[PDB]
Amino acid sequence: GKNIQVVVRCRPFNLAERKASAHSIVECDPVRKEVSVRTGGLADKSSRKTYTFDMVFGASTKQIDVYRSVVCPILDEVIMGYNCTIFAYGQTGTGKTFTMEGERSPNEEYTWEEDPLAGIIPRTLHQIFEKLTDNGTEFSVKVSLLEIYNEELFDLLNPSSDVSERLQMFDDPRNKRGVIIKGLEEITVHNKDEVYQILEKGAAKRTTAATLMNAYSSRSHSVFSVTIHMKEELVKIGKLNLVDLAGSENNINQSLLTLGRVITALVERTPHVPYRESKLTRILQDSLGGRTRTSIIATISPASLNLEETLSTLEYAHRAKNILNKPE
Ligand SMILES: CON(C)C(=O)N1N=C(c2cc(F)ccc2F)S[C@@]1(CCCN)c1ccccc1
Ligand SMILES: Nc1ncnc2c1ncn2[C@@H]1O[C@H](COP(=O)(O)OP(=O)(O)O)[C@@H](O)[C@H]1O
Ligand SMILES: [Mg+2]
Repeated sequence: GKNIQVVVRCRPFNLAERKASAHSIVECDPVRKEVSVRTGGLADKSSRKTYTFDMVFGASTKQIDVYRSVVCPILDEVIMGYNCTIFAYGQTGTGKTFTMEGERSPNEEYTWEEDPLAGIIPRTLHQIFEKLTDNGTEFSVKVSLLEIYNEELFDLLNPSSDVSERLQMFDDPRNKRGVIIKGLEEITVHNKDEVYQILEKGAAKRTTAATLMNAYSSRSHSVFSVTIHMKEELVKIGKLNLVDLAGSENNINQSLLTLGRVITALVERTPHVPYRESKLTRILQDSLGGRTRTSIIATISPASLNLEETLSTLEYAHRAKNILNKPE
């Protein structure tokens, strides 16, 4: 009996916004875990909409704070042999990818292990090896990376040199809420020093996919899966899904569209839940009311221009707090 945990992260003003003299309409209070939105513009200076969350990160939050506070507890439950999912949800430009992946600091000032701008994926891989090596247990780590665009499936770590070769998806007859990704390459990570070269190749395939399909970065969903096998004889198996969704400001929007419908259906206790109607909600079905521990990172902008999309994100995120999973 475990509810889905949801956090909110507000980014600082960007440069376009500073030049346009944007006003803030967001107040993020981490102590009381509240986000408050100024909704009345020039007409009603006093009206607000306020939501309470499991945690709230204001503009000044460092990447390392997201990792320590959110990723470590989940990583520990993966090392204990459970299934866990984290996805970033919010409008384009609000920090979904900065949170899940991060950036490299310019001028080559840092190693990739120490860069303060790295996000969840690079820290998770480095720290899995740190925790288990010189910890006394036998383990193998494998990772995969598929992407969803226009309800087609692409393998961004595949040995094939053409990124456009499509994957295919079938119900898993071994697990009642799972899928099989026919064709998906799973690459073994032998140690921490292999982590960066694997990311490099996936980044290169992503760049080429951008030249082939319209608005690729913002209309595709990203699913980075790491699986851990541990032998202590007692052998546990953990799996962690790290998902970066497409922009929530929306043929093409089918997974995003269904995802809301699926959420509304679970929290309204409707009988039939339309998991089957999109590729995304099929992959994530054990993560939306199944037996997987799930956490949502909802990203938003402080600027007045984005009032409607900020409200839309908060309401979707707040409503998903009412969904229960039953992990292992
Ligand atoms: C240019 O060199 N490369 C390959 C990188 O810088 N990275 N590769 C990443 C990555 C790639 C994927 F295909 C899938 C998932 C991922 F997380 S993470 C990232 C940043 C990527 C841009 N957001 C990074 C690592 C370490 C410190 C700071 C940033
Ligand atoms: N939390 C943050 N702190 C500082 N800068 C951020 C933050 N989140 C996003 N940004 C900046 O905003 C830009 C867009 O963020 P990104 O993650 O690419 O958006 P999306 O939500 O579309 O993936 C990036 O260039 C990044 O530098
Ligand atoms: Mg993006």
